[PDB]
Amino acid sequence: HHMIVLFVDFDYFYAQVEEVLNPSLKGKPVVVCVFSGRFEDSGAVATANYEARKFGVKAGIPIVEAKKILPNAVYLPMRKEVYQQVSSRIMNLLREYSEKIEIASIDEAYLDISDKVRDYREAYNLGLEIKNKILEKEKITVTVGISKNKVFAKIAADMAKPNGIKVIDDEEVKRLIRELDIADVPGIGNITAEKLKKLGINKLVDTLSIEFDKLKGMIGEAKAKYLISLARDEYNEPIRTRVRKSIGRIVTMKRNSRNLEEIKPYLFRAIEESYYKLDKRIPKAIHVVAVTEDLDIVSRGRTFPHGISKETAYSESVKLLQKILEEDERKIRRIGVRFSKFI
DNA sequence: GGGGGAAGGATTCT
DNA sequence: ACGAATCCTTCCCCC
Ligand SMILES: Nc1nc2c(ncn2[C@H]2C[C@H](O)[C@@H](COP(=O)(O)OP(=O)(O)OP(=O)(O)O)O2)c(=O)[nH]1
Ligand SMILES: [Ca+2]
Ligand SMILES: [Ca+2]
Ligand SMILES: [Ca+2]
Ligand SMILES: [Ca+2]
Repeated sequence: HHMIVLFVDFDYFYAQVEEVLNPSLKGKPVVVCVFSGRFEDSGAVATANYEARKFGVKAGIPIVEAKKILPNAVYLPMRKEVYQQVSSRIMNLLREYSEKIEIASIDEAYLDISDKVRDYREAYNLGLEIKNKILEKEKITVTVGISKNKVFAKIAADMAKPNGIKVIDDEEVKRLIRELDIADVPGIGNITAEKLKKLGINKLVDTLSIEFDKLKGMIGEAKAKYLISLARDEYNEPIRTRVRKSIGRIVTMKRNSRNLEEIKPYLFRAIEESYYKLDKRIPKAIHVVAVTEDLDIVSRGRTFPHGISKETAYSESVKLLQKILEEDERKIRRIGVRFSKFI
């Protein structure tokens, strides 16, 4: 009659993996950190388990502030490659439940189980079978969301987290479209949430009382059509494979700088790691990205009529870096590169 | 008018 | 006080 989407989101992923790899951590507050090297505990928290998030320690806060709060918790350096491989294996399993699987991030995917189930009961049961299987195979708990479309599947999981499973039937979808704060709609951050308030829109439904063109004028057409769809209970994007369209590395310097020679080593380090990661991929475009001292972001790039060799990336990146320092007077704090337009 | 594409910045999100 | 997709606006070349 319509689509049946099942969304899967692993719980406090990075930290749970640290637990799996060292179960003696369970029960204790675990904090996976991103150490910037600027000083002792400079950096931010990538994520934390619930035992630590109930005290305010979470993704985003400085490491120093988290220690102010939980001086005795366990602080571990982020090990991105490890969580990715654990993630891949879990994605492979889900893959065994549908052909139409959309891997949205390192720890979440949507499955189109439209022709694997009939009605939500079976759907609900396919959920447990999945949770139970990932738990057994990898000992990772995950939350499951099930609804008529990706957006509501996602919302379903946010509401059941953690270690939960939830269904939002078409009847209930019609309540959310009236009761759900527009801000909690995926893809609607602070900037959009506030533009929406100023226009009197606090709930999805409200997007129906406003003139379309005004919406578009205030938050863009893409975002306007998006909200109106969900609002008209007509949203139906299909689950679909998504391949990486960009690869890059950005690093924080020990000190902010404008001296080309102090910045080069970091930039070159970024290019190295990036190329290593490109694997058998050849980019036609390169961008140099810089985070200025006032945590602002400037970038300069160029697209070549052919692929980019490492030597070409080294040379071109230095020129783009020079463009930045020239057109922007602020000191540079973070420097990096991003490659795209793969051949 | 429109199409096509490329830069650079804005937003979001995990 | 730390990697990546989508979208918006402007600028440009041109039939
Ligand atoms: N470096 C960095 N990584 C993040 C950040 N937020 C999330 N991540 C990465 C590592 C986290 O383990 C993974 C988390 O995905 P989610 O934020 O959706 O949930 P998490 O797994 O954090 O726990 P949860 O979904 O809230 O139960 O994504 C962030 O702000 N900075
Ligand atoms: Ca998660
Ligand atoms: Ca997630
Ligand atoms: Ca939000
Ligand atoms: Ca998130």
